[PDB]
Amino acid sequence: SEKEFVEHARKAGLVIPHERLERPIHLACTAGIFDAYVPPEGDARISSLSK
Amino acid sequence: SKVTLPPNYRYGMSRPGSLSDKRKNPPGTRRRRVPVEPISDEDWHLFCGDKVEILEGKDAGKQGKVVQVIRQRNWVVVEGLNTHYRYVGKTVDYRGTMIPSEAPLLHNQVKLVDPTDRKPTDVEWRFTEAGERVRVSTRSGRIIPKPEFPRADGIVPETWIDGPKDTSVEDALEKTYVPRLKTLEEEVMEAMGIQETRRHKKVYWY
Amino acid sequence: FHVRVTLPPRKVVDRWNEKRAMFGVYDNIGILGNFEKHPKELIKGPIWLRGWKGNELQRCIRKKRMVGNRMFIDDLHNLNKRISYLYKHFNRHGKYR
Amino acid sequence: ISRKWEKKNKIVYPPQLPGEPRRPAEIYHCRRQIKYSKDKMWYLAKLIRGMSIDQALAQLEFSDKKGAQIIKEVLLEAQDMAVRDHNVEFRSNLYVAESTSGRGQYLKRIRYHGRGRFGIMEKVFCHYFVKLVEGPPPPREAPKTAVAHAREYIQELRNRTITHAL
Amino acid sequence: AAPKNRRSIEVNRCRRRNPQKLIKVKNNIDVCPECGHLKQKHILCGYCYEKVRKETAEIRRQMGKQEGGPFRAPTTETVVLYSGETPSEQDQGKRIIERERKRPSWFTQN
RNA sequence: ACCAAAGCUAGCUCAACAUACUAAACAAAUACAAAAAUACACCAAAAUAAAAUAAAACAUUCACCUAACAUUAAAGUAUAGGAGAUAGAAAUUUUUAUCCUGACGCUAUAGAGAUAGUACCGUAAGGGAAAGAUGAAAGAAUAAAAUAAAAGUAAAAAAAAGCAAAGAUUACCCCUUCUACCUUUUGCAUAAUGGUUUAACCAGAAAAAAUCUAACAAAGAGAACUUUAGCUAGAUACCCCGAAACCAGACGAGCUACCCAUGAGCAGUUUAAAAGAACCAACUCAUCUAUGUGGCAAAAUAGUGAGAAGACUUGUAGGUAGAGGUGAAAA
RNA sequence: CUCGCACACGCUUACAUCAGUAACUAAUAAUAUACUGAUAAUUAACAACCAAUAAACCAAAACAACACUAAAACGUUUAUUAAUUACAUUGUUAACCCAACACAGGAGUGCACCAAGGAAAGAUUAAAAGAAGUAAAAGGAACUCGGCAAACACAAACCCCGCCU
RNA sequence: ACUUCCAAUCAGUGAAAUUAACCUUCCCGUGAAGAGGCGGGAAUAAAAAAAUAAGACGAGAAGACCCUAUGGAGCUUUAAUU
Ligand SMILES: [K+]
Ligand SMILES: [K+]
Ligand SMILES: [K+]
Ligand SMILES: [K+]
Ligand SMILES: [K+]
Ligand SMILES: [K+]
Ligand SMILES: [K+]
Ligand SMILES: [K+]
Ligand SMILES: [K+]
Ligand SMILES: [Mg+2]
Ligand SMILES: [Mg+2]
Ligand SMILES: [Mg+2]
Ligand SMILES: [Mg+2]
Ligand SMILES: [Mg+2]
Ligand SMILES: [Mg+2]
Ligand SMILES: [Mg+2]
Ligand SMILES: [Mg+2]
Ligand SMILES: [Mg+2]
Ligand SMILES: [Mg+2]
Ligand SMILES: [Mg+2]
Ligand SMILES: [Mg+2]
Ligand SMILES: [Mg+2]
Ligand SMILES: [Mg+2]
Ligand SMILES: [Mg+2]
Ligand SMILES: [Mg+2]
Ligand SMILES: [Mg+2]
Ligand SMILES: [Mg+2]
Ligand SMILES: [Mg+2]
Ligand SMILES: [Mg+2]
Ligand SMILES: [Mg+2]
Ligand SMILES: [Mg+2]
Ligand SMILES: [Mg+2]
Ligand SMILES: [Mg+2]
Ligand SMILES: [Mg+2]
Ligand SMILES: [Mg+2]
Ligand SMILES: [Mg+2]
Ligand SMILES: [Mg+2]
Ligand SMILES: [Mg+2]
Ligand SMILES: [Mg+2]
Ligand SMILES: [Mg+2]
Ligand SMILES: [Mg+2]
Ligand SMILES: [Mg+2]
Ligand SMILES: [Mg+2]
Ligand SMILES: [Mg+2]
Ligand SMILES: [Mg+2]
Ligand SMILES: [Mg+2]
Ligand SMILES: [Mg+2]
Ligand SMILES: [Mg+2]
Ligand SMILES: [Mg+2]
Ligand SMILES: [Mg+2]
Ligand SMILES: [Mg+2]
Ligand SMILES: [Mg+2]
Ligand SMILES: [Mg+2]
Ligand SMILES: [Mg+2]
Ligand SMILES: [Mg+2]
Ligand SMILES: [Mg+2]
Ligand SMILES: [Mg+2]
Ligand SMILES: [Mg+2]
Ligand SMILES: [Mg+2]
Ligand SMILES: [Mg+2]
Ligand SMILES: [Mg+2]
Ligand SMILES: [Mg+2]
Ligand SMILES: [Mg+2]
Ligand SMILES: [Mg+2]
Ligand SMILES: [Mg+2]
Ligand SMILES: [Mg+2]
Ligand SMILES: [Mg+2]
Ligand SMILES: [Mg+2]
Ligand SMILES: [Mg+2]
Ligand SMILES: [Mg+2]
Ligand SMILES: [Mg+2]
Ligand SMILES: [Mg+2]
Ligand SMILES: [Mg+2]
Ligand SMILES: [Mg+2]
Ligand SMILES: [Mg+2]
Ligand SMILES: [Mg+2]
Ligand SMILES: [Zn+2]
Repeated sequence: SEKEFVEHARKAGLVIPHERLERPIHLACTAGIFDAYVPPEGDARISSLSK
Repeated sequence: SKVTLPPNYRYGMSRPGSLSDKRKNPPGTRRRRVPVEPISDEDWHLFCGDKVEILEGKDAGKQGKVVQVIRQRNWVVVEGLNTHYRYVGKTVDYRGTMIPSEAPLLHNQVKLVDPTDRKPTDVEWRFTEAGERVRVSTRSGRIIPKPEFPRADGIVPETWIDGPKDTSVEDALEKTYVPRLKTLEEEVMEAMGIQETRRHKKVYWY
Repeated sequence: FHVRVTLPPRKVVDRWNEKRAMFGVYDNIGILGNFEKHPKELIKGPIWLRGWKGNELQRCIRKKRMVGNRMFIDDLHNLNKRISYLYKHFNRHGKYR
Repeated sequence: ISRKWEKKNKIVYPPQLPGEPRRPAEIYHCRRQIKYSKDKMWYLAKLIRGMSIDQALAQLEFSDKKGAQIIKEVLLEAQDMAVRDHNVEFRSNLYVAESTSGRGQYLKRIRYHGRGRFGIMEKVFCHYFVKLVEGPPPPREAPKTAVAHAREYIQELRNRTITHAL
Repeated sequence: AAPKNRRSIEVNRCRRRNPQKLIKVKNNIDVCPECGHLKQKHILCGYCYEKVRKETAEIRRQMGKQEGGPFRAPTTETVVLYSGETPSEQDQGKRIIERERKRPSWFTQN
């Protein structure tokens, strides 16, 4: 009679396990953009001019 | 502290006492035993921190640095070469920080790289006339130094500042032992002037 | 009656290993060796079954005679019960009699 | 266990050539391990077959069964998937094409009677399966009329052939 | 008594699916004119009544603080006034209940 | 479409060799009521094993059954037996060392009981289980691959008539023809027995004489024996489940029978009375009837009853143990 | 509507604070004394542990004055010794224990019968049959094995077998 | 006659003995000697809920009665052996 259910899935995160990684995570590329270029507002009309 | 493990256990690049390991392997389960070819401690020539070349996989002929070695299952993990991509930050309404993860490799797919010619070469341990065990290559015949790697603590003894409860190097190495034939009990009693006159009676042991 | 759904890895048996190639080499040692060793002196196995054959009763009796004093307590008891049951069954039971 | 209803939403059909009839949408949703019983849940599932989603929710709104609230949650969350995950506009243009109830995993207990006797108690769990299809509900079939019965009977008398003839 | 034989599933299906034992549909469901939710014709709207009940509890909760004792009850009529209102001449001589929120639309002053 | 299905490891079995045989751990506490540092002691012991069974009963007897030092023969011979069942030697003979050790043994209802003598059921001796499955990586769970195949249900309730099927038919029925299956019997559709259905597991075993095939043949067999066509070798053989019982050794008087210690209860009322007197509670027994009968209860609830200062109830703890204990005899 | 507080024996954190209950436990829901996780707790004056030898002593407990038969638990003093030295160790929770259950059963003593402790009905309809309770015309055992049961009755007498408790 | 617990409808949780397969009628006759199934005739749209217990030789316990078994045991003695 003493039989019960298993396998309840949950995602728990703590600071301690993240700081105990023996090998630090290696990132191939940076996350954000360092500086966003600001084009002038006239590019919609300059594009029709070649020189 | 040492954590006891079951007689049959599976290793998956996670330390036994981690929450990730407990989530993967609940204490009430046990899985199939994988076949691992026995390598004695004197035959394991792959350490952490030395450049190695990957033979088989999606990337072939590339070289990288070993960061982690799993001695139980005979695994060597290169630094971001045999990589698969996973997600780390997960919540209800947001996912991101796509971080590549490196899959394990066996010893047969990894051969040590000689410093000079930068090619894979078989390595055999040899005993030189200086009494030191130095790995020796087969083709080039050049010895390969040990891969000095920083410890897991992350503290370099070269750059260190003594705290309030840290003993100086001079006092640690200072010698004050005078080897006489009196126990620690006798020395302290006469050092502080504790004087005792009477003596114990006869006590029977059985 | 459910059968497996995946083909098992086929056993690649080599007919020419050391065991099969040299199998039964010195079976005629007596015939072609001036009759110095009977072929029963090549059998490897139990002490009481080297060059001997019998039914279940004669085998248990023979085992008790030779290696009986070297057996364990529990094994010595189980052998005695096996002898008694076979003795009663073979003699006091059956159809042809 | 078996989980095939969830994987039916991952089927990707090839693109349709122009001029072909528009393919109606199909949404598959289910809930697993409901505390309600298998047989009791069936009567609710039989109720809402063939009805549009809006009137299906209206009928289950006032039903006193404990499973009425459970099914209504399933339909509401399945409707959100249809309008967001799929390109189904007109969230009122869905009809319950198929609904059924399956059995889950039971828990066995001991039920006492007296005189030292006992009986095995089965904790009951059931699943609910619903499929929503875009479009107006199909029209329910009317009973055969007097002319239909006469037409079949005369046709039956005309199919007769000489048995064991030649 | 004990059953003589096992009932076949063919017989069980006929009994378990008879039209009497099936759930009957309801044809008296209507939309509430005020809030647009669902209600039956002969039953008050669940959403509208719940709107009233929450407000009634707040009014009664204010009355409790105005009579500390458990056996203190007014001997006169009661009038409830919201923010931005003052008692009328006909409302004088009665206990006053003050509520900070603006007077609700459904509630009508006399 | 649910419930389910599939996997091959964990380990085990039988030997061989073999050191020579109560492992691992013992800082402290462990035979006061074990794991509680510390006070004038007592300490210890043996008496042939019996019976279930076979003799178709059963009394003499009944292999192995504690202690043999083996193998090839003498031999199932001499002998011992209600001379019945069956029991059964010796004199005298034979045996060349070490390696060649592994598997025509099992693969999660198998193999040890074992993931384990742990959960759990017993006061105690004792009994004793079920339970694992992804991948190279789950530090690839908006995760992936695989059968979608047992009974049971859903998709899809049913339409006169019959061991449920067959002959058929343009057509599912309608028509015609047929007394379920095993066991047990002179004879069973029998209203004689057993089975809800599914998966796994579960029951014929021995070589004296013989027949078939072959080697060699007045001789055969790799010693020991048989021989007036015989000797040697191979092949062909004889089940499973179940009693009431019988004997030996352990563990049980925390329930109950009786007794030895040490304690604790009996209010009111009636009488010179604490009189195995009287009325009636607490308290202790359980007369009669009704509910209950898988029940609240493996002996109870409701009403009603008998005793209630005694040969009375009751707590703690100790004593008597199965050829017995105990008993105001009900075996 | 009324078995309430405490100790002994037993059970062994099931108690307390906070949070969670999709599911497991409660034979249902709310929910949490009973299910899950974290944290916390019972402090000795009460109770356990708590001297030996020799000698004197016939004289009951029952309001004990004094007696009965069944002859009765209950010690003081003198002498010889006894480490003499703040604070030792241990039991302190609970809605609980024995009965397979959160069982209408079994369970010792002190003091109250309450100032304390608790809820017979989940929501309806008001059929039969069944169980429990109240009332009844005229008759009052005509019922039935028997006046079993029930009753506004609560009495009188004979016989058989055992004397009686 | 009237109340309460049952009861019937609604909501929640949800057990037991039992079960060869059943598409599971009546009558007379037959028959291992008492037929839902055989034979001769009758009756016959299909299902649900609530009731009464004639039959299914109903369910429960490998009949306690009786006999058999070269099957046991308790008791008694003028059985046999001791
Ligand atoms: K035989
Ligand atoms: K019978
Ligand atoms: K029989
Ligand atoms: K049978
Ligand atoms: K005792
Ligand atoms: K009870
Ligand atoms: K407890
Ligand atoms: K009479
Ligand atoms: K009947
Ligand atoms: Mg019980
Ligand atoms: Mg069952
Ligand atoms: Mg069931
Ligand atoms: Mg005999
Ligand atoms: Mg016999
Ligand atoms: Mg004997
Ligand atoms: Mg003689
Ligand atoms: Mg096993
Ligand atoms: Mg198997
Ligand atoms: Mg199936
Ligand atoms: Mg027919
Ligand atoms: Mg017949
Ligand atoms: Mg007969
Ligand atoms: Mg016969
Ligand atoms: Mg039958
Ligand atoms: Mg019979
Ligand atoms: Mg049967
Ligand atoms: Mg022969
Ligand atoms: Mg005997
Ligand atoms: Mg005995
Ligand atoms: Mg006792
Ligand atoms: Mg009195
Ligand atoms: Mg008296
Ligand atoms: Mg009573
Ligand atoms: Mg009563
Ligand atoms: Mg009464
Ligand atoms: Mg009395
Ligand atoms: Mg009396
Ligand atoms: Mg004893
Ligand atoms: Mg006796
Ligand atoms: Mg007595
Ligand atoms: Mg008598
Ligand atoms: Mg008698
Ligand atoms: Mg307990
Ligand atoms: Mg409750
Ligand atoms: Mg809470
Ligand atoms: Mg808790
Ligand atoms: Mg119960
Ligand atoms: Mg109640
Ligand atoms: Mg109720
Ligand atoms: Mg009635
Ligand atoms: Mg009355
Ligand atoms: Mg009257
Ligand atoms: Mg009369
Ligand atoms: Mg009469
Ligand atoms: Mg009588
Ligand atoms: Mg009476
Ligand atoms: Mg008389
Ligand atoms: Mg008497
Ligand atoms: Mg007399
Ligand atoms: Mg119900
Ligand atoms: Mg019918
Ligand atoms: Mg008849
Ligand atoms: Mg007929
Ligand atoms: Mg007929
Ligand atoms: Mg009913
Ligand atoms: Mg009925
Ligand atoms: Mg029949
Ligand atoms: Mg009958
Ligand atoms: Mg019967
Ligand atoms: Mg019988
Ligand atoms: Mg008799
Ligand atoms: Mg006879
Ligand atoms: Mg006999
Ligand atoms: Mg006998
Ligand atoms: Mg006896
Ligand atoms: Mg005599
Ligand atoms: Zn409204």
